Amino acid sequence: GISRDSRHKRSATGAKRAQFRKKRKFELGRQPANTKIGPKRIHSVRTRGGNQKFRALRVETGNFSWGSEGVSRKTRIAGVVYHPSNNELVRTNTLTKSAVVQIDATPFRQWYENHYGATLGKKKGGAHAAHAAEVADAKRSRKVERKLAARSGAAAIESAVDSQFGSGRLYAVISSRPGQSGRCDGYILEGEELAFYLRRLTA
Amino acid sequence: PRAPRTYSKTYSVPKRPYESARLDAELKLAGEYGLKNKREIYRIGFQLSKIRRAARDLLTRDEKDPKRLFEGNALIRRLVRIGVLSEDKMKLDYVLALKPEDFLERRLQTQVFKLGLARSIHHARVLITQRHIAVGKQIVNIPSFTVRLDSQKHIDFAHNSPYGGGRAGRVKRKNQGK
Amino acid sequence: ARGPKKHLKRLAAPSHWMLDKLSGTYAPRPSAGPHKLRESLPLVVFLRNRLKYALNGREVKAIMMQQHVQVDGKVRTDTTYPAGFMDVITLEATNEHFRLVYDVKGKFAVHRISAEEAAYKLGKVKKVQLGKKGVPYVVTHDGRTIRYPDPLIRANDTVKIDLATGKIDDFIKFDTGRLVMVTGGRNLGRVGVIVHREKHEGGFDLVHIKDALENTFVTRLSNVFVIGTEAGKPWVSLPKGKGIKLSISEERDRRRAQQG
RNA sequence: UAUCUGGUUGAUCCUGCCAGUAGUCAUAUGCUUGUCUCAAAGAUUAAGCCAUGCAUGUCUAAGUAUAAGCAAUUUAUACAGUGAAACUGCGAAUGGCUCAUUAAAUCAGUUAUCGUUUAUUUGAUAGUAUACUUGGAUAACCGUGGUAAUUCUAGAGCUAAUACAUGCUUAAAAUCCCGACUGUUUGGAAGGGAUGUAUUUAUUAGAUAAAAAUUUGAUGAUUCAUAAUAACUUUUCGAAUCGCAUGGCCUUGUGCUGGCGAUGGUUCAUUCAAAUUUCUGCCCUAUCAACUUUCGAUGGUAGGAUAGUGGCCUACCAUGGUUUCAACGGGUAACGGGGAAUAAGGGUUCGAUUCCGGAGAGGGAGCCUGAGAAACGGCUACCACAUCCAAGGAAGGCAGCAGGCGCGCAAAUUACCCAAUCCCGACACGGGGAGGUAGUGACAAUAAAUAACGAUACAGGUUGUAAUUGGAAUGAGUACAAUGUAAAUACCUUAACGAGGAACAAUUGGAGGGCAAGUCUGGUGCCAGCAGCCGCGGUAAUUCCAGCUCCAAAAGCGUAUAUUAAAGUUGUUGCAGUUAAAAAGCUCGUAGUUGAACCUUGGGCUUGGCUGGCCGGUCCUGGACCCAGCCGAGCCUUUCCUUCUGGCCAGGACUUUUACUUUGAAAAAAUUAGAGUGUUCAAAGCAGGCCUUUGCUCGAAUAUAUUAGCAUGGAAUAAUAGAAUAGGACGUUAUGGUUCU
RNA sequence: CGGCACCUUACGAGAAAUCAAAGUCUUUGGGUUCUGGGGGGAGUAUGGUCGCAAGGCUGAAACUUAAAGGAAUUGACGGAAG
RNA sequence: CCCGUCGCUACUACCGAUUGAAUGGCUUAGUGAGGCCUCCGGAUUGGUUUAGGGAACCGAGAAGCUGGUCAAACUUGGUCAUUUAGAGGAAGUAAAAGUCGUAACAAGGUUUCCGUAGGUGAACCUGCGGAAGGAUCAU
Ligand SMILES: [Mg+2]
Ligand SMILES: [Mg+2]
Ligand SMILES: [Mg+2]
Ligand SMILES: [Mg+2]
Ligand SMILES: [Mg+2]
Ligand SMILES: [Mg+2]
Ligand SMILES: [Mg+2]
Ligand SMILES: [Mg+2]
Ligand SMILES: [Mg+2]
Ligand SMILES: [Mg+2]
Ligand SMILES: [Mg+2]
Ligand SMILES: [Mg+2]
Ligand SMILES: [Mg+2]
Ligand SMILES: [Mg+2]
Ligand SMILES: [Mg+2]
Ligand SMILES: [Mg+2]
Ligand SMILES: [Mg+2]
Ligand SMILES: [Mg+2]
Ligand SMILES: [Mg+2]
Ligand SMILES: [Mg+2]
Ligand SMILES: [Mg+2]
Ligand SMILES: [Mg+2]
Ligand SMILES: [Mg+2]
Ligand SMILES: [Mg+2]
Ligand SMILES: [Mg+2]
Ligand SMILES: [Mg+2]
Ligand SMILES: [Mg+2]
Ligand SMILES: [Mg+2]
Ligand SMILES: [Mg+2]
Ligand SMILES: [Mg+2]
Ligand SMILES: [Mg+2]
Ligand SMILES: [Mg+2]
Ligand SMILES: [Mg+2]
Ligand SMILES: [Mg+2]
Ligand SMILES: [Mg+2]
Ligand SMILES: [Mg+2]
Ligand SMILES: [Mg+2]
Ligand SMILES: [Mg+2]
Ligand SMILES: [Mg+2]
Ligand SMILES: [Mg+2]
Ligand SMILES: [Mg+2]
Ligand SMILES: [Mg+2]
Ligand SMILES: [Mg+2]
Ligand SMILES: [Mg+2]
Ligand SMILES: [Mg+2]
Ligand SMILES: [Mg+2]
Ligand SMILES: [Mg+2]
Ligand SMILES: [Mg+2]
Ligand SMILES: [Mg+2]
Ligand SMILES: [Mg+2]
Ligand SMILES: [Mg+2]
Ligand SMILES: [Mg+2]
Ligand SMILES: [Mg+2]
Ligand SMILES: [Mg+2]
Ligand SMILES: [Mg+2]
Ligand SMILES: [Mg+2]
Ligand SMILES: [Mg+2]
Ligand SMILES: [Mg+2]
Ligand SMILES: [Mg+2]
Ligand SMILES: [Mg+2]
Ligand SMILES: [Mg+2]
Ligand SMILES: [Mg+2]
Ligand SMILES: [Mg+2]
Repeated sequence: GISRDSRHKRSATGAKRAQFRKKRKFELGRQPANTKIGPKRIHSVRTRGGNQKFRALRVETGNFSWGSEGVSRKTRIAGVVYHPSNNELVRTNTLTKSAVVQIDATPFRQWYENHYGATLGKKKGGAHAAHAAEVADAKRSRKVERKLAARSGAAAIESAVDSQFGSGRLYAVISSRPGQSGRCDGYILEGEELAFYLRRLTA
Repeated sequence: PRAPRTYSKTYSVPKRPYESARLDAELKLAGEYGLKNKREIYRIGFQLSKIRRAARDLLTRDEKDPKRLFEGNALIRRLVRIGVLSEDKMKLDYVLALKPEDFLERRLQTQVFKLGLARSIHHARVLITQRHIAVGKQIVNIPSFTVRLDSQKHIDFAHNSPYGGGRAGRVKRKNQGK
Repeated sequence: ARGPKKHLKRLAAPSHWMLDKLSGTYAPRPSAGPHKLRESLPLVVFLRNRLKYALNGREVKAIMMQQHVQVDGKVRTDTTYPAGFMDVITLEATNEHFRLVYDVKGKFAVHRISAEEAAYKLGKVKKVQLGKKGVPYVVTHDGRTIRYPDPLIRANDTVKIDLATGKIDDFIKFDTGRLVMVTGGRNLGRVGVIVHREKHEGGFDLVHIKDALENTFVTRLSNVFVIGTEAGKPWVSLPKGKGIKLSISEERDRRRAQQG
């Protein structure tokens, strides 16, 4: 079937190579998972040595890390917005490694407000204004307020990340290989890497 | 399969088949020692030709060379042991001087005749082939058996031979038994 | 081709087993075990070809199935078990203890040892590293894994294994002046002291060894086994000959005097 | 044995080939064939086609036994011995065969995996935040069958597990997060969550130049080993198993405890492996000079896939990559190598084939299972062959062993056995056309009969024969028997038999030359024929056909073909080119090849070793002194020989590039050379030897490999670089300034 | 000093004719290019390439054959000389 | 001594209309078995199992279906390579010395030979320019 052998190629000098031997099983390839977004569907693959691989054919959620905050949460994946390899993966919402996706921001917002006491997005709407006061008026003990007060000053995050919380969706890049491990994990875009992909998206 | 078993030829024929000088020398040499055919002369010349080749290779090496001293002494010792080389000629230069008659002297057939056990050299071969001659306490029926120096004194009739104290042979038992 | 080989042709067997050409088509293929195939001695070869206790391969299996043969203090019933360097073979029925140490001719000597010495063995440290939960361990030349070693032990050192508990009694650091036996190459079986270790980053380190007769030879560090803390003080009994290589002329002279 | 000889002429000397000559682990064939040992053998042509039989199965006390199997009554009314059938486990990926494909491919030597998988073996390794032990299937079995037909299987009724699917039982703390309340200068806290190990991410340890105003492993090197934090997971596994013993404590309750083992299990290491991989090296061909890049060719980025690296594949992007130092294409009556034949040296030719590596199983392709296969004595499909059929269907793969057909110049028994060598399995026990044994076997190789000795008679120069007269000797063969062997055969031993024409009868080629041995006799008459070549044969043929005699080799000898030497007729060593074949018509010219001389020489001092002796010191042999000679040193001469710390070994910092040569390591075993060793000798084999041993004891050496790579010494020879617009060298502690850790 | 040559000798070379190079080549190595491997078939066939063509350059094989050939000697012959 | 046409016989190779023939490799295009992955599907078969008749809703899951992927094989075409037929044409060699002459070897009776170009039954002849391997090392 699909073969990874180098015998079928022509040499560096351009010479066609004669047929040496029949295709061997230890040089096989298989077909791409083409992971989509949908209710979870994972198929196991029996690989060399009796080991196991997992084809993620469909996933909804994944484990995403906030690198600056050192916190990881499981959150939904909304869709694929950019792919450096093929634009057809963006059009068809195909999850591969290094794909830029939008993830649900609520688990990280919940951690942030509970950890610092402030709010994110900074929108001025009525719901945003009511929620901003709601978090600031939350009932806490004296020790908790002091614990939050110690964490203050470090609670100011980058503007380009804070701004995203208003839409309820953060930009992230997939770090795992869904067709190899069945996981669709990644990290939240930050710093100049986020600035790089922001220019790509707006164009 | 099993490992191959080594074998090799023990003679080599002359390059020129017809040469009166060589033909007369061979026949003269075969008649003196009662040899069956020319191959028994080729065999001596062949094995003497490779003794010389070994000696020539060592003689090209420098004196006091470890290989020349070791293999040269071993080659001399073997030739002295079978009586081909004299005890006063252990120099590896006298090895090259050896001649085919030196080796034919040391055959069992030659020694049986020269020890008086046979009337002629041709009587010696049939005595050997007919299991009458024993070296030590072992019967040897190979005429080309090369007698060693320590085996020289123990050549005699087999103890169970008619000529050496055994019973009378087939012919006599049939005659005196009639 | 499609999987592991299970046969060993007689001609392709290691030459130090000293097997004859014409006894058959095959040779005992050593099992997987503590020692490499090329550097081992199957118990069938030891019990039949060396000791000549068994007359054939059927009889050596009968011997081992009665629980007589012990390698390193444990009963082995595998006739092709790969016994190797420094291994102790015990036959308590005959009250005999052997250690597999190379003689100077390159073969495994039939070296009988006392019961007190048969209670331990030496192993060359191949690597030191940390296992799971951060527990350091040592891998010896015979595949042993000893946990919690002395933190001073490094590679190329020699440890003394208690061989009944498997622990380390004490060790010898690899350094100049240590007693050494060579376990590979054409200098296999020779015994001398380290004179100078010559390093080659990215390549093979070379060790200069001086014989007791002040003969100097060079060998790879991978073929060097420290067996003593200094000259004349080995931690195991050496085989007859003391690992001193004689020239062929010297051997011929020695044999002449021995036989008269 | 480092060799030549015949043929051009009336004669000569040459060039030159033809012919002769010898070998072949080199094939065929002809004639002939007594003995012993050893032993190749359907490769060549057709990797052409195959009837038939066999070639792979497997159970221990220790997975599962209600056989309606056998056996016995026994510690046993849960089972208990043995044990078909089945389920489960493992093996069937080894072996054996063949050489079609294959020309930087395979392969050889040498590397790498800090680029991966690994059943098994061997070491380690798991207290993790209904339990006196969970379920429901299924086989074998029983009995209803269907088909012409297969190692086809369908309904129905049972029943088990180390099968399948689930599931508890546990240390002691401690740490982290959230945190009601509380203290109230930031502490205390109830209560909640989280901890083993695997998986997948993200983020942190993972340090390490010496004084002044707490730990931290390895490597040449890592984002390594390992640890930590936050989470994650169609939630990995942390024993619902099996045999033998049955012990100890009493709180005498089926109380609590516990001994040696089977099997299994996660991870790491190890071993057996595998997959990729660095460098260098392949025969002929230019009547093959340009090739590769649509549709991957060279590279980059990202991904996918893979066990993993990698254009391995995809997307986007660059326009690259190889080549007269022969790329690319073509041929190969090409698998590569270890090796074989011949060989003064250098070489030439061969290598299907006992070992190693590769590839294939009629031709392709695709897969299942499994640790491992793109497996074919596994499956699926097509093509080509081909079998049974009741015509509906079904079953195939001898380049395994034996055997058949065909092809051909060309190649053996449809035999016996697991006794040996080893392999496989649950295994002391089963299996093995693997392997061994015998059969056929003038493939090659070893040893080695076919007669020996007397007396007469003569010839003869004290004895060599030529004849007719004797008594001895012996194995070829036959055989009691014993040995041999798994059982035999044969060998080896050995009763009785077994030689005068010892008919127990040696052949194959020749007799002009080369080339050894007839000018004998008969036959034919340029016929028949011979003759490798030159030649012979037309009526006394030394050559034909025969008889006699003789020569050569001999259990072997001839013929054909190929190949090697001869061939210095392929010439590097080592040819020839005025006229024998052959200097381009003449210049230019790129690659290639090749290129003047020159740079530390001489001198002095001290010293080590080995050769000769003198000493002599002689039981051939050993010492300073002495002489010379030959090698190595170490200092001094204006003096190269890296440089610092610990203090020649161990720990740092620098370094013109080679070629060459020395030494060392490496180049598998077998083969070659070679040491030892009375296989009765020998070819061989790796044995063997000792006063005869309730054991003692030498061995199984050693060289050679040779290009490439590795380490090392030397610095001639041959290249290479340097300070010319000085952008040059030293300042070790030169004077400041700019920085970096 | 450079040329075109010549005469004598043969140390030397060669099969010889002859050669101051055709010497310094079995006492075999200064550098380098081209060409030949018994006589014919044959510079033919075929392919390529150049040319307007004639042709040039490159260039086999089947088959056939024991000589073909070089230099010199003696003779014979010559419609060669003396 | 000797050369070449022409005539007879035999053998070898060559050219040659036949868009000749046959076999094998590579390949464009078309068609395309089968496996694998994927997509639904849902024969029947167990209950997360809930339900006063049972309605559910959880799992397993065969045939089959969708789209891919590897891709045998066939048809057509092209090309390469290897064998082979062919009326006729034109050679070579061997055999014998058949017919015609006498071109070469002597100054071979016109010295011979080379390149080139014409001519001619055949050897060959002639022109132009060369060579001596000449019949002259010389006036
Ligand atoms: Mg090809
Ligand atoms: Mg695993
Ligand atoms: Mg391999
Ligand atoms: Mg085993
Ligand atoms: Mg390394
Ligand atoms: Mg002539
Ligand atoms: Mg004549
Ligand atoms: Mg010849
Ligand atoms: Mg011959
Ligand atoms: Mg056959
Ligand atoms: Mg065969
Ligand atoms: Mg029973
Ligand atoms: Mg197993
Ligand atoms: Mg195999
Ligand atoms: Mg090529
Ligand atoms: Mg284990
Ligand atoms: Mg049923
Ligand atoms: Mg299980
Ligand atoms: Mg990549
Ligand atoms: Mg790339
Ligand atoms: Mg692409
Ligand atoms: Mg070959
Ligand atoms: Mg082939
Ligand atoms: Mg081969
Ligand atoms: Mg072949
Ligand atoms: Mg093989
Ligand atoms: Mg076949
Ligand atoms: Mg097939
Ligand atoms: Mg297959
Ligand atoms: Mg088969
Ligand atoms: Mg097979
Ligand atoms: Mg069959
Ligand atoms: Mg024979
Ligand atoms: Mg006879
Ligand atoms: Mg005759
Ligand atoms: Mg005759
Ligand atoms: Mg005659
Ligand atoms: Mg003669
Ligand atoms: Mg003849
Ligand atoms: Mg003649
Ligand atoms: Mg007559
Ligand atoms: Mg006559
Ligand atoms: Mg030759
Ligand atoms: Mg010549
Ligand atoms: Mg001429
Ligand atoms: Mg000429
Ligand atoms: Mg010229
Ligand atoms: Mg120079
Ligand atoms: Mg110190
Ligand atoms: Mg070898
Ligand atoms: Mg080398
Ligand atoms: Mg001369
Ligand atoms: Mg002159
Ligand atoms: Mg001149
Ligand atoms: Mg020719
Ligand atoms: Mg002439
Ligand atoms: Mg047509
Ligand atoms: Mg197509
Ligand atoms: Mg072709
Ligand atoms: Mg004329
Ligand atoms: Mg005229
Ligand atoms: Mg004329
Ligand atoms: Mg005219």
